[PDB]
Amino acid sequence: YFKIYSKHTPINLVRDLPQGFSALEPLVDLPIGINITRFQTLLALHRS
Amino acid sequence: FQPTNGVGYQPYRVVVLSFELLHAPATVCGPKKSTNLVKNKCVNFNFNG
Repeated sequence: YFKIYSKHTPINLVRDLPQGFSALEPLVDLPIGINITRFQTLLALHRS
Repeated sequence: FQPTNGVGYQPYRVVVLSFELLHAPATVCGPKKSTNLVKNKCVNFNFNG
C-alpha cells in the first residue's frame, strides 16, 4: 500500500520552515504492490 | 466463415478469463453487496469490513 498524506498551510515566512503544528490528513492510498527504494522531485523550468 | 455453415464450423468468439493471486494487494474484487439501513434496533452491522 502506498499512503500519501498531505496538508496545505498558508504561511508568510520568507526562508525557513515555520515553527508550528499541523497534522497531515490522509489523502490517498494506492494499490501499487511494487518495490520502491529511490525517489526524485520533479521541477518546472521557466523559459523566455 | 459463411452464414450457411454448420454449428461446428460457425465462428465462435472466445474470451478466457485467467485469475491469478500474487503477493501484491488484490484489487479486482467482486461486488460489495449492500442492504437497506435499519436504525434504532440491535442489529449485526458490517461497515467496510
